[PDB]
Amino acid sequence: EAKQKIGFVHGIDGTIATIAPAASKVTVPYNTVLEIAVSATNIANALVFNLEKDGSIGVILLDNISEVRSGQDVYATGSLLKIPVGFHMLGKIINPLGKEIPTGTKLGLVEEMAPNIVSRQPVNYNLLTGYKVIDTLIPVGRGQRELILGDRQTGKTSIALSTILNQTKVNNEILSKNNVLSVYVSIGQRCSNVARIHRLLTEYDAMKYCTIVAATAADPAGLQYLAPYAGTTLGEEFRNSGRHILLVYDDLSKQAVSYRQISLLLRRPPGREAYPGDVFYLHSRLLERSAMMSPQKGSGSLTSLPIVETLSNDVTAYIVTNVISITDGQIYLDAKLFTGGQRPAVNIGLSVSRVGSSAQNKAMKKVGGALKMLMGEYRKMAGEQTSGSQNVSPVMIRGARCLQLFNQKGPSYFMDAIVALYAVTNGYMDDVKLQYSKFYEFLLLNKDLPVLYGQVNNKYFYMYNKNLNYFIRYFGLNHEILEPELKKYIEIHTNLFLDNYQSRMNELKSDEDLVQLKNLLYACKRTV
Amino acid sequence: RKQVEELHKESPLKDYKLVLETKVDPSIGGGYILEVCNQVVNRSAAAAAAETAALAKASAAQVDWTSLPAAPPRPSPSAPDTLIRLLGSVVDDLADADKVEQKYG
Amino acid sequence: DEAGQDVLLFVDNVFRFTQANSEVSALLGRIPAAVGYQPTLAEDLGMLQERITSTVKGSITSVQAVYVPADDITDPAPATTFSHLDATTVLSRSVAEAGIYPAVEPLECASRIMDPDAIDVNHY
Amino acid sequence: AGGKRYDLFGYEVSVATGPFIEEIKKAQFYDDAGEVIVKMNLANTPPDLQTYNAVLERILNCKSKRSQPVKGENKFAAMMDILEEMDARSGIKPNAESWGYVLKELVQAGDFRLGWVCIAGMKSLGITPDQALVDANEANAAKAKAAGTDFPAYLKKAAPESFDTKAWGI
Amino acid sequence: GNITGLMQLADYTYNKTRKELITAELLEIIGTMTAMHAGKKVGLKKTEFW
Ligand SMILES: Nc1ncnc2c1ncn2[C@@H]1O[C@H](COP(=O)(O)OP(=O)(O)OP(=O)(O)O)[C@@H](O)[C@H]1O
Repeated sequence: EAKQKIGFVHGIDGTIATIAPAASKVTVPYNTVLEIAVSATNIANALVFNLEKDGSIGVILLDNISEVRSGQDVYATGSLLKIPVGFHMLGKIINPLGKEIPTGTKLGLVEEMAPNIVSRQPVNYNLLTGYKVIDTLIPVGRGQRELILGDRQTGKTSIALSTILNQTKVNNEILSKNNVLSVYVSIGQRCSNVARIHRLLTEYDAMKYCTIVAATAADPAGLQYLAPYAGTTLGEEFRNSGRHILLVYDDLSKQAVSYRQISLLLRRPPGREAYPGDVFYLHSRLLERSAMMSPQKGSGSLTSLPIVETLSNDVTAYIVTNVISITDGQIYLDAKLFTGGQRPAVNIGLSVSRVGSSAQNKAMKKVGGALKMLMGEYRKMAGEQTSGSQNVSPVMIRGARCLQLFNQKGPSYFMDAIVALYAVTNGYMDDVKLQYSKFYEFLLLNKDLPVLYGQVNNKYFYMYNKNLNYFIRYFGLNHEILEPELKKYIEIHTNLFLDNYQSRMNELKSDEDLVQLKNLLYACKRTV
Repeated sequence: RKQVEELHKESPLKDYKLVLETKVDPSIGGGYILEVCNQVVNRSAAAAAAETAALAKASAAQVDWTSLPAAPPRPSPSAPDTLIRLLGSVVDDLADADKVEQKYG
Repeated sequence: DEAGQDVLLFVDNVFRFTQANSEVSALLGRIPAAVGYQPTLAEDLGMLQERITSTVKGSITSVQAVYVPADDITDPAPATTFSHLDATTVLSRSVAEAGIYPAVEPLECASRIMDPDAIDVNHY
Repeated sequence: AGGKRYDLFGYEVSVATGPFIEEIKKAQFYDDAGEVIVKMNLANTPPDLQTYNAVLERILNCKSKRSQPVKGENKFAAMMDILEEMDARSGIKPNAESWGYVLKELVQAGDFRLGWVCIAGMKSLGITPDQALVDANEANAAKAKAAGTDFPAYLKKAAPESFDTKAWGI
Repeated sequence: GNITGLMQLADYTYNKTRKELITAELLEIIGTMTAMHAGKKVGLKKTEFW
């Protein structure tokens, strides 16, 4: 095996390198990989960013930058960047060059042209984040790239992280074709956040269906520029295998910052906010690879959940203003609500999902049609009413009861989200207080009062099997077989709670018992 | 030489006259380093021995014996009906206790 | 590492370290960023920050001060520093003008260890 | 004899689903079957009703999803996801021969309640279920009702009176 | 009716100052880029010296 050289390094500026070529006859293509011989033993990979008239190669460095010196030789591979690919990558995190990282065959390209319109399909299947908010008012379907906005520490990462843990109970059950996999992509986040994510997904046995790509802050800029690309390539092969796949980016704004650092160090022409021109193309090269493919192309799907960090609830920034114009909707989080116990801290007014109903199932459309026609009036009433005035009307009651159900640490099963929201929108949850709504929900879902207190005028419908959602998803609750059983189970559980528990609660007008209860409520908020 | 002229043949150019320029390398005690028509080939003990050194490193690194070897997969319990018949409700507690013991004990 | 002890690291302050390279970047030939910062900000900051992290051998309890010029949190220098931290204590001119100290705004700050599992539930 | 079928965009579509069905019936495990719908789709030969029925057949006859076992395995949900994939996603509707495999698996697993659900659904769409399976369903039902197995044990357990987080097992 | 007039006047001042700020950042960047290139301007200088 003989390698081919082109020249040596002229100079470097941190992550950047310029090349002096030898044997001027020889050429190099545009976006190829270059291998630098820091020593006879160690070798550093790099990419060619631009070329010049004099004969020189602007290069971005990806590994072992500190070892680089002037006068070193260069070699060319003759191909684009590519990474190892396949099903042998789900359980392990990697570097965007494929180098597996420790923790306590096939290749694939980073830059593939996204599928054209004929190679695609309108979205019709859902992607369950596990949260009731998302699956009701702003649903995410497969092939429906949807943004996640928000300032620091509002619940951006936790959303996608629950979106992925939610897809572990199911992917075990359903076939290995409709099992939505997942790929996290961390860009510039601290390395210990990566290991904490690793231990989290390894705790829930989710890493069997979920890999991570990590280009941490210590990693160079050009390696942050390529991470969502390589994660998209990993999802692209699964799209070509017919599978479904999820894809997360945490986050793109640091990907843009890295691209800025590289263009400005390469003497490229800057523009607004010091970014170059093609940053909107930098993202459109990536996100449009997310799609729902056609049955002619395996029916695969690649869902993208790009995270972007706002600053003081601004959205007129260049990156956010561009990514919003690209995505098929967005999710807008507010720290004013993340502090007010509304966790996730969504902002339903500014949050949008252009795929409104066609992604959702048969069981969800009838529910979301009510929830839109409930919150639409809740906001007008809560906005016009005072802060202290009492209003006895079913909208201001039921909606505020719904906002409590929206608060939840971690995901929640489908069956539990529908029975909990069907109880409210039909008015069964009008007598209970605003505070014990989640305890009511906890009793409804995991416990079973009518099975305990002898009320068993219910042939099949109970909240202990958990295989019943697969009938709900098919028939839907509006079908004549589940409607009456559902209503009887809810009315009975409501009367039992209002009689036995909700009376005992108000009686505990003590010192220690109030705290003993409030810990129970704020714990039920978490386990659910 | 037999690889020099042959690599000059493999090069895009072969009609050009060949010229040699030799040097003394303090790093190499075995093998040779050659460059023909911007096609380098390294046959050197520094890199050659380091190749097998990397393989002999990754081989030892690949297998770690400190961690417990993975246990054989457990099949579904498939408890018999007679067990449910003899103890209607205790059986569930027994199954939970066995699972907890398998986690802790 | 070698002694295995626990360590404190009080730094006053990171922003001067940032602007130290900013005063030079224009002279090196590096084109500056939006507000007039180097383009190498997040990389140099991470290559400094990532060294600060707990390990198997020991632990570094770092504490870092920052200068927010004009009390503008949108300044990219503090902004890039969010990700490299676990407890983003924020102070404000407003709370001090009311004669209160420590001039903390509890809403505009938050920690990472604020969980029920890491600490007491009552504290949460 | 074969009615023409067209793609979304009006393109012609193959229907010779035969050899893929014979390639499915040989599936020792019911996950290579789902992997064969891919090979059908990529050849522009999408799955027919009988095709998904053969998938449900091997889902019933096969023992496990893969060679090694898997936690969270369930034949019933894997069949119902096929039904949702058939009805709403694509458009093909099932038939009595499709629901028959579902009711048979509910009988084998013994989940009598879902059995009465699938019964009340088959009778809503206008389908004649086999009484031979209804009899085994009610047999398992009464068998469980007599032995107190009508429900689990942890639901009938005494409610904790106190509002303690550890009392409720949260 | 008065608050709305004050609001639109503030929305104009905000949205105008945001534009002047963006333009100013461009002027600063291009000034640094033009100064570097103008000072670093390289020429052949094929003239007699002896
Ligand atoms: N519903 C919830 N209930 C309780 N805590 C929550 C909830 N959702 C999120 N959190 C908490 O939010 C914290 C995570 O913050 P998050 O990941 O949103 O920050 P971030 O946006 O990633 O920050 P940065 O933008 O700097 O990366 C954790 O402490 C997590 O427990």
